[PDB]
Amino acid sequence: DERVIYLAGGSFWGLEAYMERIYGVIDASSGYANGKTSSTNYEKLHESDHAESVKVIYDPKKISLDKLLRYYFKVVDPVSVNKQGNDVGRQYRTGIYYVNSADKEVIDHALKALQKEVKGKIAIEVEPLKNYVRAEEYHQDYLKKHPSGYCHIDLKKADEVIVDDDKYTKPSDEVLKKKLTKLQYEVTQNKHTEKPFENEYYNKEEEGIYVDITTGEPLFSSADKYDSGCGWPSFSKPINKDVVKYEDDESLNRKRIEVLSRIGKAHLGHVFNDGPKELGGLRYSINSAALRFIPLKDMEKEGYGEFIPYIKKGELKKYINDKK
Repeated sequence: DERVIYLAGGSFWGLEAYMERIYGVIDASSGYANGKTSSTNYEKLHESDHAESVKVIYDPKKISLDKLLRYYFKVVDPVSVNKQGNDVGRQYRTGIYYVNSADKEVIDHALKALQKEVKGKIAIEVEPLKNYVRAEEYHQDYLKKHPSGYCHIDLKKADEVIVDDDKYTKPSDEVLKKKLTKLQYEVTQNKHTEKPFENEYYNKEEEGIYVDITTGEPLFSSADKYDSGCGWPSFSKPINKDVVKYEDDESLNRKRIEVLSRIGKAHLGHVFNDGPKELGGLRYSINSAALRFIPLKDMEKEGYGEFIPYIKKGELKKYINDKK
Protein backbone atom coordinates (compact mmCIF):
# COMPACT_ATOMS: atom_id res chain seq x y z
CA ASP A 1 0.00 0.00 0.00
CA GLU A 2 1.14 3.64 0.54
CA ARG A 3 2.98 4.96 3.62
CA VAL A 4 3.35 8.34 5.31
CA ILE A 5 6.14 10.12 7.19
CA TYR A 6 6.17 13.66 8.59
CA LEU A 7 9.33 15.75 8.20
CA ALA A 8 10.09 19.15 9.74
CA GLY A 9 13.04 20.78 8.03
CA GLY A 10 12.69 24.58 8.27
CA SER A 11 10.85 26.45 5.46
CA PHE A 12 7.94 24.12 4.49
CA TRP A 13 7.49 25.90 1.10
CA GLY A 14 10.83 24.70 -0.32
CA LEU A 15 10.69 21.41 1.64
CA GLU A 16 7.27 20.52 0.18
CA ALA A 17 8.47 21.35 -3.34
CA TYR A 18 11.60 19.27 -2.72
CA MET A 19 9.89 16.11 -1.50
CA GLU A 20 7.37 16.25 -4.38
CA ARG A 21 10.23 15.78 -6.88
CA ILE A 22 11.61 12.62 -5.24
CA TYR A 23 10.85 9.48 -7.22
CA GLY A 24 8.49 7.34 -5.14
CA VAL A 25 6.72 10.21 -3.38
CA ILE A 26 3.00 10.09 -4.16
CA ASP A 27 2.07 13.36 -2.47
CA ALA A 28 3.60 16.01 -0.24
CA SER A 29 1.55 18.47 1.77
CA SER A 30 2.39 21.28 4.16
CA GLY A 31 1.32 21.30 7.78
CA TYR A 32 1.96 21.74 11.48
CA ALA A 33 3.16 18.85 13.66
CA ASN A 34 3.64 18.04 17.34
CA GLY A 35 2.34 21.18 19.00
CA LYS A 36 0.54 21.75 22.29
CA THR A 37 -2.96 22.04 20.75
CA SER A 38 -5.18 19.91 18.44
CA SER A 39 -5.51 22.82 15.95
CA THR A 40 -3.67 26.08 15.05
CA ASN A 41 -2.94 28.46 12.15
CA TYR A 42 0.05 30.13 10.56
CA GLU A 43 0.23 33.07 12.95
CA LYS A 44 -0.65 31.05 16.04
CA LEU A 45 2.40 28.79 15.50
CA HIS A 46 4.53 30.63 18.05
CA GLU A 47 2.03 29.77 20.79
CA SER A 48 0.87 26.32 19.70
CA ASP A 49 4.55 25.25 19.53
CA HIS A 50 3.98 23.38 16.27
CA ALA A 51 6.83 22.66 13.87
CA GLU A 52 6.38 23.47 10.19
CA SER A 53 6.37 20.02 8.61
CA VAL A 54 5.69 18.23 5.35
CA LYS A 55 3.39 15.20 5.19
CA VAL A 56 5.07 12.90 2.66
CA ILE A 57 3.05 10.02 1.20
CA TYR A 58 5.31 7.56 -0.60
CA ASP A 59 5.22 4.23 -2.38
CA PRO A 60 7.40 1.81 -0.36
CA LYS A 61 7.78 -0.35 -3.48
CA LYS A 62 9.54 2.54 -5.27
CA ILE A 63 11.44 4.19 -2.38
CA SER A 64 12.21 3.02 1.13
CA LEU A 65 11.84 5.15 4.26
CA ASP A 66 15.62 4.94 4.72
CA LYS A 67 16.43 6.42 1.31
CA LEU A 68 13.60 8.93 1.70
CA LEU A 69 15.24 10.13 4.92
CA ARG A 70 18.61 10.40 3.19
CA TYR A 71 17.07 12.69 0.58
CA TYR A 72 15.69 14.78 3.46
CA PHE A 73 19.12 14.90 5.13
CA LYS A 74 20.49 16.67 2.04
CA VAL A 75 18.42 19.82 2.53
CA VAL A 76 18.59 20.46 6.29
CA ASP A 77 21.31 21.51 8.70
CA PRO A 78 21.22 18.41 10.95
CA VAL A 79 23.05 20.05 13.90
CA SER A 80 21.37 23.46 14.17
CA VAL A 81 18.72 24.11 16.82
CA ASN A 82 15.57 26.08 15.91
CA LYS A 83 17.20 27.61 12.82
CA GLN A 84 17.46 26.72 9.12
CA GLY A 85 19.14 29.28 6.93
CA ASN A 86 17.84 32.66 8.11
CA ASP A 87 14.57 31.31 9.55
CA VAL A 88 14.85 31.38 13.36
CA GLY A 89 12.30 29.92 15.72
CA ARG A 90 10.74 26.84 17.22
CA GLN A 91 8.46 26.25 14.23
CA TYR A 92 11.64 25.74 12.16
CA ARG A 93 13.09 22.96 14.30
CA THR A 94 14.09 19.75 12.57
CA GLY A 95 12.21 16.57 13.34
CA ILE A 96 10.90 13.29 12.00
CA TYR A 97 7.43 12.30 13.19
CA TYR A 98 6.16 8.78 12.58
CA VAL A 99 2.77 7.07 12.86
CA ASN A 100 4.05 3.46 12.67
CA SER A 101 6.03 1.90 15.52
CA ALA A 102 8.26 -0.03 13.12
CA ASP A 103 9.44 3.25 11.58
CA LYS A 104 11.25 4.32 14.76
CA GLU A 105 14.10 1.82 14.35
CA VAL A 106 14.67 2.86 10.73
CA ILE A 107 14.70 6.55 11.66
CA ASP A 108 17.14 5.98 14.54
CA HIS A 109 19.51 3.95 12.36
CA ALA A 110 19.47 6.61 9.62
CA LEU A 111 20.38 9.36 12.06
CA LYS A 112 23.32 7.39 13.48
CA ALA A 113 24.60 6.74 9.95
CA LEU A 114 24.21 10.46 9.15
CA GLN A 115 26.04 11.32 12.36
CA LYS A 116 28.80 8.75 11.75
CA GLU A 117 29.85 10.69 8.62
CA VAL A 118 29.00 14.37 9.16
CA LYS A 119 29.91 14.23 12.89
CA GLY A 120 28.73 16.62 15.62
CA LYS A 121 25.52 16.36 17.65
CA ILE A 122 22.44 15.68 15.52
CA ALA A 123 19.65 18.03 16.58
CA ILE A 124 16.89 16.25 14.63
CA GLU A 125 14.26 15.11 17.11
CA VAL A 126 12.31 11.88 16.68
CA GLU A 127 8.83 11.48 18.18
CA PRO A 128 5.52 9.89 17.25
CA LEU A 129 3.08 12.27 15.63
CA LYS A 130 0.84 13.53 18.45
CA ASN A 131 -1.44 16.16 16.93
CA TYR A 132 -1.33 17.48 13.39
CA VAL A 133 -3.22 20.08 11.34
CA ARG A 134 -2.99 20.58 7.57
CA ALA A 135 -1.70 24.04 6.71
CA GLU A 136 -3.96 26.60 5.07
CA GLU A 137 -4.50 26.06 1.36
CA TYR A 138 -2.68 29.36 0.86
CA HIS A 139 0.46 27.49 1.95
CA GLN A 140 -0.22 24.33 -0.07
CA ASP A 141 1.72 23.97 -3.34
CA TYR A 142 3.19 27.35 -2.51
CA LEU A 143 6.17 27.33 -4.86
CA LYS A 144 4.00 26.13 -7.76
CA LYS A 145 1.82 29.23 -7.28
CA HIS A 146 4.81 31.55 -6.66
CA PRO A 147 7.77 30.39 -8.75
CA SER A 148 9.80 33.31 -7.39
CA GLY A 149 8.78 32.54 -3.80
CA TYR A 150 11.16 32.06 -0.88
CA CYS A 151 13.06 28.79 -1.22
CA HIS A 152 16.29 28.40 0.73
CA ILE A 153 17.22 24.86 -0.35
CA ASP A 154 18.48 23.57 -3.73
CA LEU A 155 15.60 21.72 -5.37
CA LYS A 156 18.01 20.19 -7.92
CA LYS A 157 19.30 17.90 -5.15
CA ALA A 158 16.00 16.01 -5.52
CA ASP A 159 17.10 14.73 -8.94
CA GLU A 160 20.35 13.31 -7.56
CA VAL A 161 20.78 9.55 -7.39
CA ILE A 162 21.39 7.91 -4.01
CA VAL A 163 23.38 4.64 -4.16
CA ASP A 164 23.20 2.41 -1.08
CA ASP A 165 26.73 1.52 0.06
CA ASP A 166 25.54 -1.69 1.77
CA LYS A 167 23.69 -3.59 -0.97
CA TYR A 168 26.79 -4.21 -3.11
CA THR A 169 29.80 -6.14 -1.78
CA LYS A 170 33.21 -6.97 -3.17
CA PRO A 171 33.63 -10.76 -3.34
CA SER A 172 36.84 -12.31 -2.10
CA ASP A 173 39.95 -12.16 -4.25
CA GLU A 174 39.60 -15.92 -4.83
CA VAL A 175 36.07 -15.53 -6.20
CA LEU A 176 37.20 -12.69 -8.46
CA LYS A 177 39.90 -14.95 -9.95
CA LYS A 178 37.18 -17.29 -11.24
CA LYS A 179 34.51 -14.69 -12.08
CA LEU A 180 36.60 -12.13 -14.01
CA THR A 181 38.59 -12.60 -17.16
CA LYS A 182 42.36 -12.27 -16.96
CA LEU A 183 42.13 -8.77 -18.47
CA GLN A 184 39.26 -7.66 -16.21
CA TYR A 185 41.23 -8.80 -13.17
CA GLU A 186 44.45 -7.00 -14.14
CA VAL A 187 42.62 -3.76 -14.96
CA THR A 188 40.46 -3.59 -11.84
CA GLN A 189 42.90 -5.15 -9.35
CA ASN A 190 46.34 -4.23 -10.72
CA LYS A 191 45.55 -0.93 -12.52
CA HIS A 192 46.25 -2.13 -16.05
CA THR A 193 44.59 -0.37 -19.00
CA GLU A 194 42.78 -2.13 -21.84
CA LYS A 195 43.58 -1.37 -25.48
CA PRO A 196 41.84 1.73 -26.89
CA PHE A 197 39.46 1.16 -29.83
CA GLU A 198 39.49 -2.58 -29.07
CA ASN A 199 37.15 -2.94 -26.10
CA GLU A 200 33.45 -3.61 -25.83
CA TYR A 201 32.01 -0.27 -24.69
CA TYR A 202 33.97 2.67 -26.12
CA ASN A 203 31.49 3.07 -29.01
CA LYS A 204 28.35 1.82 -27.26
CA GLU A 205 25.44 4.26 -27.61
CA GLU A 206 22.61 2.53 -25.77
CA GLU A 207 20.40 3.59 -22.89
CA GLY A 208 21.13 2.04 -19.52
CA ILE A 209 23.55 1.87 -16.63
CA TYR A 210 27.22 0.93 -16.16
CA VAL A 211 28.05 -0.85 -12.92
CA ASP A 212 31.22 -2.00 -11.19
CA ILE A 213 32.02 -5.38 -12.76
CA THR A 214 33.41 -6.56 -9.41
CA THR A 215 30.55 -5.44 -7.10
CA GLY A 216 27.55 -4.35 -9.14
CA GLU A 217 27.72 -0.84 -7.67
CA PRO A 218 26.26 1.76 -10.10
CA LEU A 219 28.96 4.02 -11.50
CA PHE A 220 27.91 5.76 -14.74
CA SER A 221 24.73 6.53 -16.65
CA SER A 222 24.48 6.24 -20.42
CA ALA A 223 23.10 9.78 -20.41
CA ASP A 224 26.57 11.10 -19.47
CA LYS A 225 28.45 9.02 -22.05
CA TYR A 226 29.82 10.76 -25.13
CA ASP A 227 32.22 10.09 -27.97
CA SER A 228 35.62 11.39 -26.87
CA GLY A 229 37.52 10.01 -29.85
CA CYS A 230 40.02 8.42 -27.45
CA GLY A 231 38.99 4.75 -27.74
CA TRP A 232 37.72 4.12 -24.19
CA PRO A 233 34.23 4.60 -22.72
CA SER A 234 34.07 8.27 -21.80
CA PHE A 235 31.70 9.99 -19.37
CA SER A 236 31.27 13.56 -18.26
CA LYS A 237 30.50 12.66 -14.62
CA PRO A 238 29.68 9.61 -12.48
CA ILE A 239 26.09 8.75 -11.65
CA ASN A 240 26.53 10.70 -8.41
CA LYS A 241 29.26 12.32 -6.33
CA ASP A 242 29.76 9.33 -4.00
CA VAL A 243 30.46 6.24 -6.13
CA VAL A 244 33.94 7.12 -7.43
CA LYS A 245 37.08 8.11 -5.54
CA TYR A 246 40.15 9.94 -6.80
CA GLU A 247 43.83 9.25 -6.24
CA ASP A 248 47.17 10.53 -7.50
CA ASP A 249 48.80 8.45 -10.25
CA GLU A 250 52.51 9.03 -10.92
CA SER A 251 53.17 5.99 -13.10
CA LEU A 252 54.41 5.99 -16.71
CA ASN A 253 56.42 9.14 -15.84
CA ARG A 254 53.24 11.23 -16.05
CA LYS A 255 51.02 12.84 -13.41
CA ARG A 256 47.36 11.86 -13.67
CA ILE A 257 44.29 11.37 -11.47
CA GLU A 258 43.12 7.77 -11.12
CA VAL A 259 39.41 7.10 -10.55
CA LEU A 260 38.31 4.11 -8.49
CA SER A 261 35.01 2.68 -7.32
CA ARG A 262 33.87 3.37 -3.77
CA ILE A 263 32.80 -0.07 -2.55
CA GLY A 264 35.03 -2.39 -4.58
CA LYS A 265 38.04 -0.05 -4.66
CA ALA A 266 38.44 -1.20 -8.26
CA HIS A 267 40.63 0.69 -10.68
CA LEU A 268 38.32 2.22 -13.31
CA GLY A 269 40.58 4.57 -15.28
CA HIS A 270 41.42 8.28 -15.07
CA VAL A 271 39.78 11.71 -15.16
CA PHE A 272 41.05 14.51 -17.41
CA ASN A 273 40.10 18.16 -17.89
CA ASP A 274 39.73 17.93 -21.69
CA GLY A 275 36.07 16.97 -21.82
CA PRO A 276 33.57 18.95 -23.90
CA LYS A 277 32.78 22.38 -22.48
CA GLU A 278 29.00 22.05 -22.63
CA LEU A 279 28.98 18.90 -20.45
CA GLY A 280 31.21 20.37 -17.71
CA GLY A 281 34.71 19.91 -19.13
CA LEU A 282 35.66 16.62 -17.45
CA ARG A 283 36.47 13.34 -19.22
CA TYR A 284 36.07 10.18 -17.15
CA SER A 285 38.07 7.72 -19.27
CA ILE A 286 36.99 4.29 -18.05
CA ASN A 287 38.04 0.78 -19.03
CA SER A 288 35.27 -1.34 -20.55
CA ALA A 289 36.95 -4.17 -18.60
CA ALA A 290 35.99 -2.45 -15.33
CA LEU A 291 32.31 -2.12 -16.26
CA ARG A 292 29.21 -4.20 -16.88
CA PHE A 293 26.57 -2.50 -19.03
CA ILE A 294 22.93 -3.33 -18.28
CA PRO A 295 20.43 -2.04 -20.88
CA LEU A 296 17.32 -0.18 -19.78
CA LYS A 297 15.09 -3.12 -20.72
CA ASP A 298 17.12 -5.41 -18.40
CA MET A 299 17.66 -3.13 -15.38
CA GLU A 300 14.55 -4.35 -13.52
CA LYS A 301 15.42 -8.06 -13.77
CA GLU A 302 19.04 -7.41 -12.76
CA GLY A 303 18.13 -5.55 -9.56
CA TYR A 304 18.54 -1.94 -10.70
CA GLY A 305 14.92 -0.95 -11.31
CA GLU A 306 15.01 1.94 -8.86
CA PHE A 307 17.50 3.71 -11.19
CA ILE A 308 15.43 3.42 -14.40
CA PRO A 309 13.61 6.78 -14.04
CA TYR A 310 17.01 8.37 -13.39
CA ILE A 311 18.62 6.98 -16.54
CA LYS A 312 15.58 7.92 -18.62
CA LYS A 313 15.37 11.46 -17.24
CA GLY A 314 19.06 11.82 -17.98
CA GLU A 315 18.56 10.61 -21.56
CA LEU A 316 15.65 13.01 -22.09
CA LYS A 317 17.96 15.85 -21.02
CA LYS A 318 20.68 14.70 -23.41
CA TYR A 319 18.00 14.48 -26.12
CA ILE A 320 16.88 18.08 -25.64
CA ASN A 321 20.38 19.52 -25.30
CA ASP A 322 21.18 17.96 -28.68
CA LYS A 323 18.41 20.06 -30.21
CA LYS A 324 20.27 23.36 -29.80
